Amino acid sequence: MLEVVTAGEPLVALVPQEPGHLRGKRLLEVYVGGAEVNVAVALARLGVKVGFVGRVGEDELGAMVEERLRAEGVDLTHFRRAPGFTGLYLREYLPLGQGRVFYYRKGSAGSALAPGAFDPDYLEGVRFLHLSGITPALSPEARAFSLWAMEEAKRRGVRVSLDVNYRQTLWSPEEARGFLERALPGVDLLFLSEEEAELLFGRVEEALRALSAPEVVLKRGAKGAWAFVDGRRVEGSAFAVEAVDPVGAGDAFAAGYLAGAVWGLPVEERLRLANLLGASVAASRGDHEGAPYREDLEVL
Amino acid sequence: MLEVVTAGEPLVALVPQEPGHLRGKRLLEVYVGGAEVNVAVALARLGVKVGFVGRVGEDELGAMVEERLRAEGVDLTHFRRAPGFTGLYLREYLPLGQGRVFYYRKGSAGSALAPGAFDPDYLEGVRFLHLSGITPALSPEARAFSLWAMEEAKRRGVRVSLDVNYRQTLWSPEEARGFLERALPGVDLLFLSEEEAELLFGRVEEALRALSAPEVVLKRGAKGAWAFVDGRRVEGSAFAVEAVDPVGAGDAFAAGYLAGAVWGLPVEERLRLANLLGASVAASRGDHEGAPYREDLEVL
Amino acid sequence: MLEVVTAGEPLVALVPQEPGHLRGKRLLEVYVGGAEVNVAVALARLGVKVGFVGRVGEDELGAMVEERLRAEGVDLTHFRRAPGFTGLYLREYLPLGQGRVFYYRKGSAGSALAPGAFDPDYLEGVRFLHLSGITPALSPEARAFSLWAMEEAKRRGVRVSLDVNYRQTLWSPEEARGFLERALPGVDLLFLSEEEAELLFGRVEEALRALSAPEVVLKRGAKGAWAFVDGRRVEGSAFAVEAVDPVGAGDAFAAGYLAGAVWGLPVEERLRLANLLGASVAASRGDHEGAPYREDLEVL
Amino acid sequence: MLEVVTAGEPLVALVPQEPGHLRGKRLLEVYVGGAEVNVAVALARLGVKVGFVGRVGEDELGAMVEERLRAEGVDLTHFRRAPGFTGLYLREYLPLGQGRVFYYRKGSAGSALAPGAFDPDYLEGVRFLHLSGITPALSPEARAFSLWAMEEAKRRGVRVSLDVNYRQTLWSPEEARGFLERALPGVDLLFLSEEEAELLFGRVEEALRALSAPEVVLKRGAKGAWAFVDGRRVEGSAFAVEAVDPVGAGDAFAAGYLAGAVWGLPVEERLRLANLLGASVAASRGDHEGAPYREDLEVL
Amino acid sequence: MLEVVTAGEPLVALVPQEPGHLRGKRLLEVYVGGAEVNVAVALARLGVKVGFVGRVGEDELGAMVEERLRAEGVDLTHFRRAPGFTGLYLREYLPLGQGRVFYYRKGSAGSALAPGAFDPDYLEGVRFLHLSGITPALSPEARAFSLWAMEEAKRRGVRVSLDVNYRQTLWSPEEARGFLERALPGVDLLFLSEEEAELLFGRVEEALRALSAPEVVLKRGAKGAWAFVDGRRVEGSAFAVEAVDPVGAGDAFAAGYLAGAVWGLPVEERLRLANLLGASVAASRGDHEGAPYREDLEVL
Amino acid sequence: MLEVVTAGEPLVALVPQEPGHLRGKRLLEVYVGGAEVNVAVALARLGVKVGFVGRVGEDELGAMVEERLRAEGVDLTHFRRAPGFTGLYLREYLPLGQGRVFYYRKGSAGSALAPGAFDPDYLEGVRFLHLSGITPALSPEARAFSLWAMEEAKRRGVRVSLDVNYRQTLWSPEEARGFLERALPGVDLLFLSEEEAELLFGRVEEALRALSAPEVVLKRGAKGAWAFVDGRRVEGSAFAVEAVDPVGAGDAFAAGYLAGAVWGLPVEERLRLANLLGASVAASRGDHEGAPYREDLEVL
Ligand SMILES: Nc1ncnc2c1ncn2[C@@H]1O[C@H](COP(=O)(O)OP(=O)(O)OP(=O)(O)O)[C@@H](O)[C@H]1O
Ligand SMILES: Nc1ncnc2c1ncn2[C@@H]1O[C@H](COP(=O)(O)OP(=O)(O)OP(=O)(O)O)[C@@H](O)[C@H]1O
Ligand SMILES: Nc1ncnc2c1ncn2[C@@H]1O[C@H](COP(=O)(O)OP(=O)(O)OP(=O)(O)O)[C@@H](O)[C@H]1O
Ligand SMILES: Nc1ncnc2c1ncn2[C@@H]1O[C@H](COP(=O)(O)OP(=O)(O)OP(=O)(O)O)[C@@H](O)[C@H]1O
Ligand SMILES: Nc1ncnc2c1ncn2[C@@H]1O[C@H](COP(=O)(O)OP(=O)(O)OP(=O)(O)O)[C@@H](O)[C@H]1O
Ligand SMILES: Nc1ncnc2c1ncn2[C@@H]1O[C@H](COP(=O)(O)OP(=O)(O)OP(=O)(O)O)[C@@H](O)[C@H]1O
Repeated sequence: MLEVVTAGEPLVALVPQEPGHLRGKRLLEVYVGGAEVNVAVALARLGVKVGFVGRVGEDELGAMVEERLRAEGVDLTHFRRAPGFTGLYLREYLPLGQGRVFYYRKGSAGSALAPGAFDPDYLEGVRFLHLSGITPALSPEARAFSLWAMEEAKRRGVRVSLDVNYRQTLWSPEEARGFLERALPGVDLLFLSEEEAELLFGRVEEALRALSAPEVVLKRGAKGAWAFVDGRRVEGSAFAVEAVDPVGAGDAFAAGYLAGAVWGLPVEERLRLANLLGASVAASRGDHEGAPYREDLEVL
Repeated sequence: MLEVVTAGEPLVALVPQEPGHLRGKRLLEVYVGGAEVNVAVALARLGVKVGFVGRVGEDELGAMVEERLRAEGVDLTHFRRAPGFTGLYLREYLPLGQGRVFYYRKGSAGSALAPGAFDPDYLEGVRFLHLSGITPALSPEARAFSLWAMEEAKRRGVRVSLDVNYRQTLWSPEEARGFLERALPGVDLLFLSEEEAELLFGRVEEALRALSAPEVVLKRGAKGAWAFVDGRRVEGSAFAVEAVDPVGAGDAFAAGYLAGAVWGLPVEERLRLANLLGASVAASRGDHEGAPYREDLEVL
Repeated sequence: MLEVVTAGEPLVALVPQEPGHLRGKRLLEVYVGGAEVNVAVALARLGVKVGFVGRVGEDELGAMVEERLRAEGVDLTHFRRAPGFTGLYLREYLPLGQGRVFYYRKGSAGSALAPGAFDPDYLEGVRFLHLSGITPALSPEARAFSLWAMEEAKRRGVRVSLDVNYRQTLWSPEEARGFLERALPGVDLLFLSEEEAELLFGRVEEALRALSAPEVVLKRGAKGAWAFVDGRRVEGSAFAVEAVDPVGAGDAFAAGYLAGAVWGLPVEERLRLANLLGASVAASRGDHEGAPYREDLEVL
Repeated sequence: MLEVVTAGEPLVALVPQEPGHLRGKRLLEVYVGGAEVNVAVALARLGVKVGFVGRVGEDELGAMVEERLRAEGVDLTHFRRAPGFTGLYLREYLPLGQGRVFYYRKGSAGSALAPGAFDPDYLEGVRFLHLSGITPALSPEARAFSLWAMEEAKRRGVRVSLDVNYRQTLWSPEEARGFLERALPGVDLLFLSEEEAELLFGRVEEALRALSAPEVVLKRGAKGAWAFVDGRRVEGSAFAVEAVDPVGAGDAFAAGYLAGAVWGLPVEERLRLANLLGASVAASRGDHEGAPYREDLEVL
Repeated sequence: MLEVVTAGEPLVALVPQEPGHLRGKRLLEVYVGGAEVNVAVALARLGVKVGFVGRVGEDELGAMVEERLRAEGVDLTHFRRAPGFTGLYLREYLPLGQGRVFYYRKGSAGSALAPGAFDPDYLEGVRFLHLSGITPALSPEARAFSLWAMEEAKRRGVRVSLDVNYRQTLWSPEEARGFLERALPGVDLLFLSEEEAELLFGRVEEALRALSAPEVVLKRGAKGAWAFVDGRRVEGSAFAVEAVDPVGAGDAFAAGYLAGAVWGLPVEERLRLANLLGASVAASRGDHEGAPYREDLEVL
Repeated sequence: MLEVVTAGEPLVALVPQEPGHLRGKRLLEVYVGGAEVNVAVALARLGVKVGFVGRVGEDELGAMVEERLRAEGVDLTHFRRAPGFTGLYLREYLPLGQGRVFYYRKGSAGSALAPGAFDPDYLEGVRFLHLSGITPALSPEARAFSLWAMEEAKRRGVRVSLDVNYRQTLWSPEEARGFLERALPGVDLLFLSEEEAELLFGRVEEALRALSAPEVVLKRGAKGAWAFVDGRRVEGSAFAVEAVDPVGAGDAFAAGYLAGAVWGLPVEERLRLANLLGASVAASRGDHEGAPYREDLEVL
């Protein structure tokens, strides 16, 4: 019996070995990415029973994705390689921090996801259902799917977890607010970053009042992150580390909190766990390569 | 005063360090490809005054392409980085030789090429105009452009050189025949491989009769290649070498022939030069990394 | 419902990037090996329902093995990480071909295998049971297990497949003959190489007469391999390829044969399939990295 | 005439290129390790005349060890490749610091060392004899050897230097105390870490009183280290550096102090030198790759 | 119309992948260096129209240099591969910071530069002419050239920019002062480091009074750098970064200031820009690999 | 008691990882070369007591050379690091086989060698003295030294072994003939390749008549090599292998012959041994990395 179920579009990340403009690189590292994918693996590595819903192309990259998910022990009952191609993107980290990403995923097999992409009875007995704001922003079908998904979850007593994850590349602030404004009602746990709230509601303050969900978690980068549960405002501090490749850390952060929730842990321990995973991934290259295993926590 | 002018869509090649299925690779080599791009560089390296017409995206890969073309001394008077993205592809070489290519170029800035993409007075005094069958196969605009291009060349007394380079991925044998049957009249030099003729005209025989251009060159892989000039059938033998990454060899072959023609060399020396370039690139990784320089010929 | 079930000791292979004495290497490639492990994966890749029986240590290498087997879709119902360590070895390929292997497996968790290591009802409805002569050579428990295993298979109507795979390191020619002379009766399909037969029965002739099993397959290296079925002697030719890392090729060969048998294919096609897998793995580094997938055969 | 003589079991270290669980690595760095080996080379690099006593297997790894020791200018008068194998181990550094090591050395040629392993007249005129608590913990023979070694040294007026180096993997705290309690009398210089004293005598305090040797040096990690000589308690501060691969730093620390002693340097300069070497090795990968040369000190 | 013109000897830098004595490295990174070369590329990357005057050998390294300069968009109107060889050097970074460089450039094609090495009309309309104290120190011809160069610049209303860049390897402090004492009159902008002034004029104070040029810039390492313009003493602070490979940072620093000057920017913004480029190159390996592009500033 | 003594200039070889023009490489492999250095190591590896006479610079590369020679067990009684620099060179292997070497050795510490560079009583009881035609070609001092060296050997009853090893880069065919015509009298064993004899005496025939030494060995590349001893003409065949990096093979060949001679082996076995070493080094990268050890012969 699964505890958590996530869904979205898997992606392959192409990253240079060191900082510097892409144009000057001659070799690239291949990684398996995708917001929800990162969360899926992070959870699995911690022993949480998780399944991943999505599609990939019938190509080598799609296969690559499938192996990783399978190798990591993720439930792929409703995951499969379908006609089409698997999306990819190229990251670029500059000497002084400023990065830039180039996508090649439009019209991918994974961006198809529409209402009914999987059997609802899958969400039976499931603790949480996790989705990212990236999914609905991909297409009209994806947006519909997302809404549909969290509706069948609520109907089955499945808490809905959402990570805003606003992408300026996918949709405009209004389109994003338009969605949130519509989806918010079915959300139980909301993950939001400072910049996002700022970029969508002017200031972190308003955002919190507008997006008032049962449990909101405001990621403050290294400044830790706040947990707004029962009117209470718990604070959590990030782990002092040297940010290597900050990509995928927010997803890892989410996974740490969910695991904590799944295990019915105090808000203090849920935040602690979340910041731990976010730091590990942040201090490692790849999309989710730094994600720790249960055995690591046990030892720490 | 340019001698040769080529045009088409530039591409970035992602190739693994060694043979094996893509899905198992963790690092990939970045190369600048594109049929006519390979030809452009190969000719420049030999000291031939050549210009390249085309567009790339306003991204890092498009920039990368720009530098290589500029570094190699290709005239980019009508080349530029325009809005959009630069197409790329992923090659895969299997243990026993069978390869497989994955494209990510649909809707790229380079696939735009339409009639008038450049100033015709550019072709003034130019010896040859080189185009590949890949260009017209990309889009209705590109096909129109190609036709337009060789029309403005002919009217400027510029010989038209064409390398069939049939791609099953771009169009069907009939669509290809349909094009050739239409373009053939304006072609002065035609490059064709044995498989292509067989895949489009049943047998190498018919193809040669149907596609009877002033000068046809049939590439026979390692079996050399035949030159059909003045009813005469000159034969040329390939250089004994160990095929490393056969990609881009045909383009390199064409470039060697053209240089020979540009230099008014006998058919014997044109074929010799062509097979030399084809062998060099074949015996090296990347799309055109093996192309030799003038100084190499001088010494050899 | 499984079709094939194999068992033995999994191993991790440490191989240098290129030829040369080990003592001069500064970096080594990590691979998951083990005769029956190679066979298991090769079959899974071809779509054959296969399960793997064995143990590994509760360490990181044992975990690594577990993921690969799981990622590849092998049934690990009776496979698990138990106390102890996972065995490993170091290969060394010299400039002129002569290699040398260094083991670090004595007393490993995988060398434990004894009678009853798994539930016999696992072999219910299974087509074949595959074992290598390496297993019984490890310890008195392993030898007993092997005998026990093929006994429970025969009583379940499960054909027994064996690959002599004689290791001078594990036991003497007499000890090996002693085993075969004892096990032979329960064997249905026997895999044997020319050197082995010669090293154990003087000449390939005698060996074939002494080891007369229902179906014997004599691997002749590149000289193909002969299939002795119904008194008939079918011949098969190997695929012309450049041997990169010949390790694991024999295991891959067996897997190709079994798949052919499982699919009820003519001896012609069984040998064809077997030589195909052997060539692929031979032409690639690692213990079973070159094994092809079903989709590759379909296309070829 | 040698100044310092050390002895023990040499080891080969297999380390990943970056942090992360071993199970996910595909390439490993090969290094020559072994506590006493690290000290031997560190000393040699500083111009100190040092000899190394020990055995390795008659394999490629044993050979590798021999080259390094020879290349580094260590006296191998009583070092040799003997029948058997050379031990090795695999390190693993996790994203957030927690590491884990896996050994493959039980029954190695190096763990044989017993009383009389070398000619005592070797220690004639020698300044110090260095041994680690790892040696005696290997086997009953090794423990006997160790005791025997420091006895023949004392008899020849050779100061005995000992680095507790307690390994929970080799023996229990009591077995360790049992040894120390017996060996202590012949020790002249004792190296001990905070954790060790804590793990063996409850608190750093007791340990110091129980293990009261002429000169004790308490390594405090980055907190420097204290030198307890003539009732005096000199303090030394560590060099601000980014710990890369902390392995082998304690050995390097010891070597720096010994060199200082060998050169009859003030306790302030002995500590300074020791912390210097510990920092260098700490800030570099491998077991002793960071060890500085005399020319480096000269310049600093 | 060019804005800035620099000249000197190009060099190829051979650097190890990590810290440690050269003697122990088995692989080296190849980079294109040369003070003035670093400045040339840095400027070009920022969109400044710059030309480079110099020679390289008719070898592969000389060719390598030419490609980079061309690829980077530097004007090579008076740059060319001439008979002779291209100089190179080998860097070595030690664990605790202390480095050491080994040169192989004496008698190189680039060290030839003498009066009239290029057409003076080249400096027509040019904003600045940049030279390093390395050039004149190479040979009597180079020293003469340098003096000659800044004379034809002044005559054409071209401001002279000079980076002391004192090399103890090339000439003695007196020879250096002898030059400065003679060249100073024609200098408009002077770049000087703290150590240099100290090593040549006793204390930073004297140096500033002796070398009183219209605009002097004192590089203080990480302590930023001071700008002495109109009697005014503007201060600038360096960007907090982890010095990777500090080589080429001073050149990058100069380039940032020049660009700022070329763009007629306030002294505050000229210093800001300079410290920015110095930090980027400092935080990256190679001679000028970290140099940012205009697009980076635009974004920051 | 040494058996063989060789002398010359040591060199460091910089080689790319794969074929291709140098200008396109970003990483290079570092190797220790030098004709007589290759011979010295090859012999030491075979257990032959050999000493090496020469000098290197007081730099890191000179140190590197020193370690290898010491690590390999070569007697360096008359070898040392002296003021100056250690020479190096850059190799380049093209796709189709044609290579090209770039030197950086002129005026090196090793090119100093003059008469009396070492104590003649060193050659006491020594079997052979080996020198290459590269040594005398370096400078007038080196040529004098070489003559001097073989003179002191002859007077000590030490057979003189010489490998023409003609370098077009060092001196002209006449200068080489001039030397040989002068040195020949003191030569006992002469190593010569087909191209060399042809390039110096028109045809292999004349050369053999003119250079008639007690024992001449003509290397025929892969066509084996002929041994002209007692008027007898023994023939030897090369080992079928895939030439990787043919550099240093001739030196390795000489070493195999010498060892055979030193061991008083028949001409049949001397040639067999020689071709074996030549093949091994040919089939491996570096200057002498492929040289086998005694233990390899024993086993083979
Ligand atoms: N250096 C760091 N040290 C500790 N935790 C960090 C660090 N960097 C990021 N994190 C963790 O990651 C979470 C922040 O992630 P962030 O706000 O950057 O979203 P994101 O990572 O950019 O989203 P994505 O992963 O999709 O790119 C924080 O709340 C924090 O717990
Ligand atoms: N091993 C080889 N030795 C010598 N020449 C070769 C070799 N392989 C290819 N060539 C040269 O390349 C030309 C053949 O190229 P080919 O027929 O394979 O088209 P292609 O290379 O596949 O087209 P593309 O370069 O776009 O992939 C031949 O006519 C020949 O001159
Ligand atoms: N170069 C090759 N080309 C084609 N097939 C090959 C090649 N090398 C090996 N094989 C295949 O592998 C089988 C031979 O394997 P082999 O006799 O060498 O046992 P093995 O591979 O050494 O056993 P193991 O895999 O455990 O090391 C052959 O029968 C053949 O089909
Ligand atoms: N970051 C650091 N900076 C400076 N010195 C350090 C650093 N890390 C370790 N050291 C030096 O190493 C010595 C500490 O070593 P430590 O206590 O960690 O034993 P150890 O290194 O773990 O033993 P081993 O080398 O066998 O693993 C200290 O006393 C200190 O001088
Ligand atoms: N860690 C750093 N952070 C920020 N800026 C730095 C850093 N290191 C160097 N710089 C910049 O580089 C300039 C200093 O360079 P520096 O004084 O070291 O000359 P240099 O770099 O050694 O000369 P060269 O580049 O030829 O080796 C400073 O003024 C500063 O702006
Ligand atoms: N492929 C090969 N197979 C077997 N032996 C070879 C091979 N290549 C070279 N050799 C051996 O090397 C000797 C030939 O060396 P060669 O004539 O090429 O001089 P060289 O190697 O070029 O000199 P140097 O080593 O200084 O470059 C031959 O006589 C032969 O024994």
